[PDB]
Amino acid sequence: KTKPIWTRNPDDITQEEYGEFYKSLTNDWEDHLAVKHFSVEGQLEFRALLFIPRRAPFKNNIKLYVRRVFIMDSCDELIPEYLNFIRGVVDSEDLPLNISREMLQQSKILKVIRKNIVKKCLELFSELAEDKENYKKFYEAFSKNLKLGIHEDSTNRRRLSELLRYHTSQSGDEMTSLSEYVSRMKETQKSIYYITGESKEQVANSAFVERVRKRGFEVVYMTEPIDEYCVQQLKEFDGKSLVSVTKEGLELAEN
Repeated sequence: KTKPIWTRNPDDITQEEYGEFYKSLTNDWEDHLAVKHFSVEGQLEFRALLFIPRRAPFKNNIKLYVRRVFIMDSCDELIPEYLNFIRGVVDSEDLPLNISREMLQQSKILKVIRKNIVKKCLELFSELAEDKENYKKFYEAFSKNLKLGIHEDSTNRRRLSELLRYHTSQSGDEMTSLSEYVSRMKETQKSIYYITGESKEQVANSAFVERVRKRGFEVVYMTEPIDEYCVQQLKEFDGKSLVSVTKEGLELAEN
């Protein structure tokens, strides 16, 4: 207590102490969905305590500390926009206070901080995915954000695409991954078929889904507004092109 929670060793911090700090950090009434606490050491030293909330609030999201002194809530350079739902604190032992007339140095340090935060967020999302029930709660609130991230983050494009989940003609009430779709693909199958621009009612009423389903191809059901934007940026998954079932120039032959 005398020492700030983010400086303590994760192993002897309880979930409830995390939750309480999360609740004062963010002013909400529910504890966090999930938490990731880490340090980077060696030639640069900082600690970061990061939280995924349970809701989409639906910008001023990571508090920056230098040597345990709060500086600002609006250090933009710390995290990409698609992860603006992440709440937390970062405490850097190396940044200035700040009028040491050195600015190249800050940018570089803030770059390394940012890459680590991104790395660690994706790490958490992957571990969340090992646990279906809570991954469902995360995905339901922030799936849109992973999708915006395919545009914004070239480097992590592939991993964000693995975290995506969809209803399909095969999966029924449960969701499935693009990687799961790929394993169910026919030997000769070349493309990942989907339909966007349609609510649950409109997709199930579509003749275009039926024409493709008829031939035995799995069809991905993308029924969120952002889905057309997402597929337009992803283009492919594991070398397999994404193809709209509503395209007139569709060719379905196995021959």
